[PDB]
Parts: sequence; C-alpha cells; structure tokens
Amino acid sequence: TTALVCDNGSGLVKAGFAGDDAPRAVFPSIVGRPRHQGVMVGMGQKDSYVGDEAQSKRGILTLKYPIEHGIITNWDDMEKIWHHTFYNELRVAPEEHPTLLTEAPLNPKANREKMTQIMFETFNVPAMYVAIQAVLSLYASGRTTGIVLDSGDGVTHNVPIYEGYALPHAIMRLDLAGRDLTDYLMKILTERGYSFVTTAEREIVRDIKEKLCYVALDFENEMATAASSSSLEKSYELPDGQVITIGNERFRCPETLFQPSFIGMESAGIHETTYNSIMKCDIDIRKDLYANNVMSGGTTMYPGIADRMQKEITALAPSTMKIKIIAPPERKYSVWIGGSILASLSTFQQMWITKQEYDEA
Amino acid sequence: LKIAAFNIRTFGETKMSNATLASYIVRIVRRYDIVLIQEVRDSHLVAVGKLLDYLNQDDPNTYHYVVSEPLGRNSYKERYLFLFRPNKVSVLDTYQYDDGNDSFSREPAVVKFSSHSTKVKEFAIVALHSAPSDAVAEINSLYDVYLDVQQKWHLNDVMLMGDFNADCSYVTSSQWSSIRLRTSSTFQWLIPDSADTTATSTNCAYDRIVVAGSLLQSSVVPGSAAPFDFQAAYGLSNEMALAISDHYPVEVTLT
Ligand SMILES: Nc1ncnc2c1ncn2[C@@H]1O[C@H](COP(=O)(O)OP(=O)(O)OP(=O)(O)O)[C@@H](O)[C@H]1O
Ligand SMILES: *[C@@H]1O[C@H](CO)[C@@H](O[C@@H]2O[C@H](CO)[C@@H](O)[C@H](O)[C@H]2NC(C)=O)[C@H](O)[C@H]1NC(C)=O
Ligand SMILES: [Ca+2]
Ligand SMILES: [Ca+2]
Ligand SMILES: [Mg+2]
Repeated sequence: TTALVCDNGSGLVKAGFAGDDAPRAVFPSIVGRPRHQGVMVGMGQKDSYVGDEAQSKRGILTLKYPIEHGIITNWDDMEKIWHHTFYNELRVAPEEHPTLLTEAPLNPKANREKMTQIMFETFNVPAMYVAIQAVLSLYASGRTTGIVLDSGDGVTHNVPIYEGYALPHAIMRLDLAGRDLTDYLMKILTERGYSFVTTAEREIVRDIKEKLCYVALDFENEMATAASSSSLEKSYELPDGQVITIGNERFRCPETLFQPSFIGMESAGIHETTYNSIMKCDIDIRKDLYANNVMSGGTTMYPGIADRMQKEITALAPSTMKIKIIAPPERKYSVWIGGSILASLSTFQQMWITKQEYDEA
Repeated sequence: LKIAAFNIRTFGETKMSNATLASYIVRIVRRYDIVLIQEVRDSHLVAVGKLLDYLNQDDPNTYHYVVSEPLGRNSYKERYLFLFRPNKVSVLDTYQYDDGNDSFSREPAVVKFSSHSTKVKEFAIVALHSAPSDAVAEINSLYDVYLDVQQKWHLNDVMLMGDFNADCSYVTSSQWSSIRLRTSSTFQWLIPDSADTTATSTNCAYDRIVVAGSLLQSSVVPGSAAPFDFQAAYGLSNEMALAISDHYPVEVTLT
C-alpha cells in the first residue's frame, strides 16, 4: 500500500517510497545495448543494460537517453527504465503500489496520456498520478505561490505558479543545464593545459564541477581577484593521486548560466529569464513571485547562486520590491521530496487515477 | 584452428587510440580463431569496444567476445578478454573460478568451446595472468582449477594458458617440483622452458600453453606451439615492438 514516487529526469532517475525523506534509488537515465555479440564471464548474452551498469559498461554499448530536455522521447527505452526502476532498483511488484510520476513543464497532453497508458497496461499499477516537477518543488518548500527555477542535467525552466497553478503562458525554457556545464568545464580545463576528454575524464570533471565550482557574486571582480592572488585556487586530487589546482575555472563554469554566450548560445541568462517570466504574469501577483523565487534541481546546487540571483533580480525589479530567493539544502531532490510528501498525504488519496477509472475512460 | 594467449602491456584506451599500434594489434588478433588477451586495463570497456569495432567493421560477426570484470586484490585491476570467430567455434559456457582472490590475484576465466573443425569436439580454456611474486603458488593452484572444470563439466580436455610468469626469477629450476600442473603426467607443456616469450631483452618462458585430456593432446599439431615473434614477423624496430607489448603471444594449432 505504500505509494511509489518516480521522478524521471534527462540525466537521472530519482525513485523511492512515499513518506521517505530521500529517494532510495538515483541512477542515470540511460539504456545501452551491446554493439557486438559476446558475454561477461559467467553470464548469458544481455539484450540491454540500464542505469549505473550501462554507464560503467558503455564502451561496448550504444547508449540512449529516453528523456530529452525533460521530455520523454523514446517510449521503448523509457519502458526499460521503468522496468529497471521497479524490479531492479526498488525491488517491488508494480501492481502492488500506487505510483506517482512527474513530468516536465509544458509536457504535451499526448505524452502524459502515453505515460498513463504504459503504467496501467504494461505495469498494471493499481492507481497513478502525474505531477508537474516545478509544482512539486514549490510544494516541498511549503508554498503554493512563487516562481521556481528548476535546472537539472538537460534543461532549465522558470515556472511561475499561482495558488498551485503553474501558468504555462509564462514558463520559460533554456536548453542549457548540467551536462553543458560539465562539457564546458572539460573544455576550459583543457585550455589551461590539462587533458580531460575520455569517458573517465568526464566522470572526474563532473566530480570537480560538483565539489569545487561556485557562482561569483561579481564575476568581473572575481576574475580580477583570481588574477591578482592565489586565494581562489583549490586543489583536487585525482583517482591516481596526483593533485591539480583549479583557479578561475571554478566560477567561470557556472557563470555560463548567467552568460550563455560562454558556450556560444545567444539566449538570455537565468536571471533574465526569471525576470521575463515574472513580467509575463499579471502585475498583481508579481510581488508574491519576487518574494518566493524557489530554486530546484542539481544545477542550482552551486554555492553563491542564490546570492547572485538575489543581486541580479534586484537590479531588474522595481527599486522597492522585496526580493527573496529560497534555495533548500536538499534541493537536488526537492521535486522527488514534494512528490513523497504529496503521495503520503491521507488528504491526497482521492486524487489517484485508479485502474477502474482508466478502464471506464 | 589457431589458438593464442597474448599479454598486451597496458591494453587500454591510449593504446587503442593510437592508429599505428591499433593496426598491429588487429593484425595479430586476426591470426587467431581464439585469442586470450590479458592486461586489459579498460575501466569502461572502451578499448575493448574499439578493438571489436575494427575487427567487426566489415562483417559484424567476424569476432565475438567473452570478457571479465576488472580483477585484482587491490586498486590495480585487469580483465581477461577472449575473442573468438563464431564460425570456427562456439561458446557453450563460461565461468570465473571462485572455489577466489585467496588463490589468485586475477581469478581465472574458464570458457567451454565446441569445435567442429577439429579432432576434439568440446574443450575448455582456462586463462591465467599470474602475479609474478606469487607465480609458483598460482601455477600450482591451476591444478585445482583443472579438477574443478573436470567436476563441473565432466570434461578432461582443458587448455590452460596465459602469462604464468613461469621462468627466470619468478619460477626457478628447483621450484618446478612444487607445481602439480608440471609434476602431474596429466599435462603436456607445449611452450618449453627454453622459449623466449618476452619482446624485451630478457630471455624468459613467462607465457605458457598447457594441455590435458587425450583427444585435446591428440588434436595439437606437433611443433606448432611457439611464441609469435611479431618484431621479426612484421619487420619492426624493437622500439615499435615494445610499444605494442613487452610480451609475445604464445600460439598453438589444433588439427
Ligand atoms: N553539488 C552540485 N553542484 C553542481 N551541479 C550538480 C551538483 N549535484 C548535481 N549536479 C548536477 O545536477 C545535474 C542532475 O540534476 P537533476 O537530477 O536535477 O537533473 P535531471 O532531473 O536528471 O535533468 P532535467 O531536470 O534537466 O531533465 C547533473 O548535471 C549534475 O552533475
Ligand atoms: C603511436 O605509437 C607510436 C609508437 O610508440 C608513437 O611513436 C613514438 O613517438 C614519437 C612519434 O613522434 C617518436 O619520437 C618516437 O620515436 C616514436 N616511437 C616509435 C617506435 O616510432 C606515436 O607517436 C604514436 N602516435 C600517436 C599519434 O600517439
Ligand atoms: Ca528534473
Ligand atoms: Ca626476449
Ligand atoms: Mg628459459
């Protein structure tokens, strides 16, 4: 009877049981099929690998990412991901559990209907629900009005929400997020003199990104500080034990969120798309959006990012406007947490679509 | 049927990304119907996949594979990789010896083949790249691996092969009496103690091919087992030779 919560992203699946405070399973949203015929010693021929095993065996596979910019685009591979999630990761029988799934802002209705069909017809779940990721993040922060900045591995959105209603006319999408930042870090470390290009080197670069990068409050001053002293350098010990030093790359990498031109994209930065989204909303709700900017997603985890957003939005907003950025410590999982809270409410239990309803509709 | 075992020094992405060195490895592999590659240091199977891409570029089924996970007692890990031509032989079954890291630093991969072109119809190959400082004990342990294959597959026809480090300072003349794989009359040692299996200036029979079982021993073409000196074969400089590997493949033909 425990509900499951599955939050499927472009880069990572976050899955677990409703009422838990964190997802039990977090793993790459990847399906890989062997490019050649053979076996691992003591194993039979495998048709495909999903998740961590696909990443660690990727050299003899072709990898597919069934979720692109947050939207499901390969249904056969998405089914494999869900099967792996239920049977391998959570080790549950799906016909025994109501299941909450999440979807991206602006997910087409036909996509939601296909998700629902698969859950009921392929997995035989007894009930299900689909929630919008940004609305769940807002709910997790204890608010029903605010504007969510959600930035993951593949996509960044701004989603204004008014009394629990995500306003789709005002949603902004930016096709720049964590995977782009990792690639850009690889590039600029390489320019410095390092050599980071292989699959494994990308794994290390992702780790350097997550451990040493931060958002400068004043980027040009920070560049000058990095040039005048060694105070912003940080050391990082590689798997083999050799230590390297990284300087202005630490803050140049996530600067790209505010200056997408760093990777040759002509788009407004996240502060500008936040402002633009608020400005698409009725003026009478804007005070509440500016005072409730909630950040969500792995790519909002950079130290400094909330302060820099507060500064940049203050520069754009009317001069007397109260501006507040809310960046929860658990915000890499706040979509999943909002889902876990919602699915575990006695109050919620009549919002489940049951298989009987699906049979009658 | 040509079978080989080849320790390719630090076989991995850097070496397979070198077009010249990759070509030489492909040329060597192509000689064989079954080849065991050792010292595969390939954290994500990328180099293995690149080798297979080259081997299977024209006909997608030129070679099939059997590959281990990374093996070792500590952080330094290596895989065993068998490549085989599916039109010549078929893999019937595989397993990793476990009775494992107690007896071997790299637990032997064991593959059962069926083989319709040769006197022997089914035979197993046991792979070992021994830890040099433990070579006596590890080679002696292969005797127990042999018994295991016998018990598991009711099969006496077994080839044991690889870089056993079986010579020079790792196994001395007086130490052979301590190795049941040598003292038992069950086994024929096809690469003699006199052979040089190193591409470097040492003169050592490190790499070995051992055969057990009547039919298998009778399938061996007498005289065919030997190291393949690819420096000589391909008219290479010693420097190019060593950039490929510090060992030669050891090979054998079945009739
Ligand atoms: N501490 C950190 N600092 C910076 N980036 C991080 C941190 N932790 C995770 N990330 C990045 O967050 C991304 C994954 O976040 P998330 O799970 O929210 O994305 P997703 O849901 O898979 O993708 P999307 O929402 O774009 O579809 C990865 O790019 C990861 O490297
Ligand atoms: C591939 O490997 C070959 C052989 O090691 C490399 O050649 C060596 O490196 C440089 C090449 O400019 C020479 O100074 C050495 O003398 C070469 N050794 C030999 C034996 O020729 C070659 O560089 C590698 N190719 C690439 C692009 O990495
Ligand atoms: Ca997401
Ligand atoms: Ca020699
Ligand atoms: Mg000798």
